[PDB]
Amino acid sequence: TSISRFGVNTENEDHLAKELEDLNKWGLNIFNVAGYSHNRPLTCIMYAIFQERDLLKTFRISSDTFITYMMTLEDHYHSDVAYHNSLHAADVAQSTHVLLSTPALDAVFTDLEILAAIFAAAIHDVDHPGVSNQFLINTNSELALMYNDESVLENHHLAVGFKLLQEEHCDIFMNLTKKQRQTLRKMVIDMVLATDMSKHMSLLADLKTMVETKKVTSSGVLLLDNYTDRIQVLRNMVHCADLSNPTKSLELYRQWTDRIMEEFFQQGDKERERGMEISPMCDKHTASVEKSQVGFIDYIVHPLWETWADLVQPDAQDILDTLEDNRNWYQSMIPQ
Ligand SMILES: CN(C)C(=O)c1cccc(S(=O)(=O)N2CCC[C@H]2C(=O)O[C@@H](Cc2c(Cl)c[n+](O)cc2Cl)c2ccc(OC(F)F)c(OCC3CC3)c2)c1
Ligand SMILES: [Mg+2]
Ligand SMILES: [Zn+2]
Repeated sequence: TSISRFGVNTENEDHLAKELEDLNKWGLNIFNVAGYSHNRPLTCIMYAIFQERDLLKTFRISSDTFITYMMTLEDHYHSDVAYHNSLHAADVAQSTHVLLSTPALDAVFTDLEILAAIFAAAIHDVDHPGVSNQFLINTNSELALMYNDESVLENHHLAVGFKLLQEEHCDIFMNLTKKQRQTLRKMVIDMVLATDMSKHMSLLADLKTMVETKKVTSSGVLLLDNYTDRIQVLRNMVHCADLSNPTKSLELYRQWTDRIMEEFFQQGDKERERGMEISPMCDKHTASVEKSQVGFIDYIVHPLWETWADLVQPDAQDILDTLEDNRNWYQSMIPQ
């Protein structure tokens, strides 16, 4: 009955259960969850999140339909891609789960909005080929042609996550009302489209203008009046979870950095063999891993998370302290 307890099959139930004590914490170790779940971290963590939040009961999803859909989704993440594989998706889903329960956001979101955000996080990189939108554009990929060069992969992650609902015994949304399905689909599209880094500067600028005029209860909880403000917060939340690696404990962050660099270098080798110019950050002969992380934190991660932390103050205090310390550590590790 480990299938009834967990998403999944494992003989080391005690160890998996110990890791999952941290389900609601930023300090969860998703590498260990993967080790104790026969490398099904996405199925295992999603089943745990849905049990924890009572989402199967709320939306009348049988455990069989949910497990079937998650196993199929996880199968459609490529295990030969070094970073954008189901461990990443599992991490983003679990990080989203933690951020939804930030105290400044208590009682703000409906159950449909919670369901939408965790599902968007789970599907947001499905069927990633391990090369960038600009690679696909530069090689005249059918995917780039079909979406007119715009949010190429992100459009494709949506198309695959939604198509898999149509597989036998996979429709996790079968018992939502018609209107609830229409609203969830729109929300999920908005959140997955907001993971395209080409949109980051405009997302952040909007988020800042939102912090400027936020309303807060005594208790310090945010009042988010309308739909438009709620989906703005949710698009940024999923984006923050996608950009969360450098805010994790250093031992986790180092493992994420090893993986994104291996995936970049494998792209650069494909470029080189094709007689193409090698994309920035993808030439293993010239990369400076530690310099590059400091830049990434200074120009992208830290401005995003300081703004997020302003919105949910003081909830993200420890996240910012960890981020700053990891920045200093990587800078200190620049060779010479
Ligand atoms: C193959 N190429 C090189 C590309 O695709 C690429 C080329 C030009 C621009 C961009 S970019 O997306 O505008 N952009 C700018 C900064 C780095 C990167 C970024 O945010 O990347 C995320 C992952 C990511 C990607 Cl790839 C694509 N989208 O859409 C969204 C995301 Cl969320 C990430 C995560 C973790 C990282 O490290 C650690 F924390 F593990 C990490 O470190 C990167 C190394 C260089 C320091 C990077 C990507
Ligand atoms: Mg992506
Ligand atoms: Zn991602």
